[PDB]
Amino acid sequence: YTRVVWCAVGPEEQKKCQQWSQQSGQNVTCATASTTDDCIVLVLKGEADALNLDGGYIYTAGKCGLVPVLAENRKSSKHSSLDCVLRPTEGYLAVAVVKKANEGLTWNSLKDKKSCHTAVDRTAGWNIPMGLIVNQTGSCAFDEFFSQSCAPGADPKSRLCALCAGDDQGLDKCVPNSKEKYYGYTGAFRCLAEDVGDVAFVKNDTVWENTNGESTADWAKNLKREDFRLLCLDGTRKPVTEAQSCHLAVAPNHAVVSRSDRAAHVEQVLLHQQALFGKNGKNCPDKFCLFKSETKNLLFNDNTECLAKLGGRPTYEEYLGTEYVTAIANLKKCSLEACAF
Ligand SMILES: *[C@@H]1O[C@H](CO)[C@@H](O[C@@H]2O[C@H](CO)[C@@H](O)[C@H](O)[C@H]2NC(C)=O)[C@H](O)[C@H]1NC(C)=O
Ligand SMILES: *[C@@H]1O[C@H](CO)[C@@H](O[C@@H]2O[C@H](CO)[C@@H](O)[C@H](O)[C@H]2NC(C)=O)[C@H](O)[C@H]1NC(C)=O
Ligand SMILES: *[C@@H]1O[C@H](CO)[C@@H](O)[C@H](O)[C@H]1NC(C)=O
Ligand SMILES: O=C(O)c1cccnc1
Ligand SMILES: [Fe+3]
Ligand SMILES: [Zn+2]
Ligand SMILES: [Zn+2]
Repeated sequence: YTRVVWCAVGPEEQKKCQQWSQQSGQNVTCATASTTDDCIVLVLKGEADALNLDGGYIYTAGKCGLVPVLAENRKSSKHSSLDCVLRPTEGYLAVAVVKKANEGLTWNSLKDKKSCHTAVDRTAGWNIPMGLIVNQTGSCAFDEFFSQSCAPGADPKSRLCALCAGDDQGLDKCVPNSKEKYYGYTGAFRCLAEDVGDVAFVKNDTVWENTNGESTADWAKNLKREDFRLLCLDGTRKPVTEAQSCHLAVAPNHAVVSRSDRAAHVEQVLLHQQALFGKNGKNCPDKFCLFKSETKNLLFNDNTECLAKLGGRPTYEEYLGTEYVTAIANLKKCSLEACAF
């Protein structure tokens, strides 16, 4: 009733969800699925209520009638006066990252190189870079641009999955969930940090969070920021300190979605859950922290300060913006208005 069913994607989000379920005294329970698309289907069936999504899936969900409820809000130096829950969202920077030692690699010489993407259909990892590449080449053959890639969610037998590693045992190669070693923001950056790929399409925050001792994870321990470079659209290469002038786009924040008819209820519960397990929540450091999972971004990104109210009660189109929606529509015509399920 005043109980919310959260949809976890894959085994590790299920485990985190179970812990949250427990700490909340079953005010939140869990449903699990193998992909984000399957979780979207559970919400449409009404077998789950909500999940936090990247812009690209918000577009998929919105076509099926799901609505944005609350958005991830990370720290800012502006609007700082305002409380986090009421502060507008800023969006994140979609960037292309390479190793400095890979000299002479620029945006213009990416053809036939190796790439690392968060997952097919995601904003920074797929939609922005591939929409840009389709536009620039006048061709929908994006499956042929890079020699090899790790792009979770593509055909395991295709070259877009050739660089993906699967789990500890080699199983689940290219699945779009955290079982795949190179999945998500962190996995895609690891793919580049390990020299599996020549380039990684992540967001600006990911580089900072997994370099200069910020991570402590074995593959990221010795990663230094000066050993990386951002690729700008003008054919240039800049330090990772210069993302405000060298990004592929600014992305709408990840946001919680639910069926429109369940939105008010999901919103109410979430604001209380975060009062309890949020950044300075009553129980977070001590019993459980919703926005922590050791650099793994499970359920929510680890850099989330809070989930923010939206204001202007936006539809999913208003939320994503006409810029981003037209870019997705244009790219999606390579792979006609309806819910994809
Ligand atoms: C790819 O090219 C298309 C087509 O020019 C670009 O998309 C359009 O986007 C602008 C800005 O939103 C709109 O004014 C046009 O209406 C859109 N054109 C079409 C065909 O819909 C698209 O933005 C470019 N993609 C990228 C990543 O820059
Ligand atoms: C890109 O990401 C990094 C990490 O989120 C941002 O760097 C932080 O900048 C904020 C100020 O906006 C500081 O409070 C943090 O201490 C910085 N993080 C670290 C670990 O150094 C950076 O601002 C972002 N760059 C751009 C252009 O948005
Ligand atoms: C569960 O929900 C009820 C009603 O809002 C509230 O009184 C209680 O504090 C919540 N318990 C937890 C642990 O979230
Ligand atoms: O359509 C919108 O709401 C929009 C478009 C571009 C930038 N910001 C918002
Ligand atoms: Fe994202
Ligand atoms: Zn810009
Ligand atoms: Zn509106």
